[PDB]
Amino acid sequence: TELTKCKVSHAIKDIDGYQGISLLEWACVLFHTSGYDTQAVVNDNGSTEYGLFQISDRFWCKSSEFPESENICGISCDKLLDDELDDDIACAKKILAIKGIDYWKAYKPMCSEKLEQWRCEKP
Amino acid sequence: LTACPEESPLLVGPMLIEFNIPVDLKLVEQQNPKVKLGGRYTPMDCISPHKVAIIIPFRNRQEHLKYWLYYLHPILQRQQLDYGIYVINQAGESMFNRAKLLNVGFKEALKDYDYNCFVFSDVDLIPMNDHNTYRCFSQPRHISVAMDKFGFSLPYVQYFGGVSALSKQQFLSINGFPNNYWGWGGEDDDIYNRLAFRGMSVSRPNAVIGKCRMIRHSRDKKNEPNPQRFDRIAHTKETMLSDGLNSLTYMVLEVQRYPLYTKITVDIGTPS
Ligand SMILES: O=c1ccn([C@@H]2O[C@H](COP(=O)(O)OP(=O)(O)O)[C@@H](O)[C@H]2O)c(=O)[nH]1
Ligand SMILES: O=c1ccn([C@@H]2O[C@H](COP(=O)(O)OP(=O)(O)O)[C@@H](O)[C@H]2O)c(=O)[nH]1
Ligand SMILES: [Ca+2]
Ligand SMILES: [Mn+2]
Repeated sequence: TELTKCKVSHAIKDIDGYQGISLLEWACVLFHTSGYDTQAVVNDNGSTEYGLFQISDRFWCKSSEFPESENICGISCDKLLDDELDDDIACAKKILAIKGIDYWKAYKPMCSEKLEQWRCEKP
Repeated sequence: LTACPEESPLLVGPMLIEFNIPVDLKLVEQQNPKVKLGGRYTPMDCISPHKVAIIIPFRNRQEHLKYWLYYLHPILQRQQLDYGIYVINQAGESMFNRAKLLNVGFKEALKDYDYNCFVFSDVDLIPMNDHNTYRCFSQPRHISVAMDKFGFSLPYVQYFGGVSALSKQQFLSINGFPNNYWGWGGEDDDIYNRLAFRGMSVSRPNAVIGKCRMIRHSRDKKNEPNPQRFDRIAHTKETMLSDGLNSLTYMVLEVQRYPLYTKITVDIGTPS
């Protein structure tokens, strides 16, 4: 489900400020990360990243592919391919607390400036 | 003998762009008799100062190309451009390399005519207003500004993907485009960075005259997101001296001249 800047901004509300990242930076990161597609599935050197946040099955979620994963978020990777973002967000929160914002590689190069444009301009 | 006017009197403004009625290139050829073998058109009424080579990155996108040809040949003519159409076809079945095919387009078009302007256009983007001229400006030109795909909005101010235009000198100044971006994403942000590191900024038509349509499609097999794009994008400043025009290598497998375009199949190697 291809969402939009604003839907995303509205859905993502509860992650705001956590670990110091604003909704502006998140909209920016998610656009470059998943194109705002909740069903985004991208391969990366033998592992797979899921949904809006592109959470990897290598350490964060359990996938039928490789069950040995530490499944840190304690969720099935498939649950990050639906339109309920609460668990995606909950897991993103763990990543932030453990590894930090740099898990999202789009952050530093694409979201270190010109953040104003990322605000949802609709109530 | 008379220089064409800074603005064309043939322009029509906004146009209707739909992708249902199947096109017939033969029918398209008929509607465009001034277009010569190889996809070359030059104004007879006046002398245009815009010698433009339109470069299309390509592989298995023939349906898109028919639509592209059907809408753009009439537009580019109205824009009184002295243009040539080049479809750079990637031979083989390994990872797609958009930017690298564009560099090839640049060197190969130069063999035909002394073009002074280069328009790099994706095969599936059609402008919705002929006021969006396909030519070069005082600064590099980003042309596909307000795509329906993005709500007729620019996804992000640093975006240089889709349809861009650089003069020969502007292109030469950044050592062309990178050859090391395989798979989808980041090659355009890298190009964007290249412009900044050379003191150039981006010029754009406004969001109204810049409306464009992209034929809807899924990501092509062999052009999956490039996992390294984000890290490559951060070293543009240094890698642009070693990766680009000066390091381009490819082999021409075949040159095809059709009435509506020139298509060049090349072998650009593999991700290494
Ligand atoms: O298998 C492929 C992949 C890409 N392209 C060309 O590369 C451009 C950009 O790729 P894509 O359409 O995926 O770009 P995006 O839609 O994501 O801007 C296309 O428009 C085509 O001109 C192609 O010809 N064959
Ligand atoms: O200006 C043109 C270009 C192409 N064609 C037709 O479009 C087809 C395109 O075939 P394709 O590119 O798939 O063949 P390839 O070039 O790869 O042999 C040709 O065979 C022609 O019948 C045409 O009628 N006018
Ligand atoms: Ca979910
Ligand atoms: Mn496309």
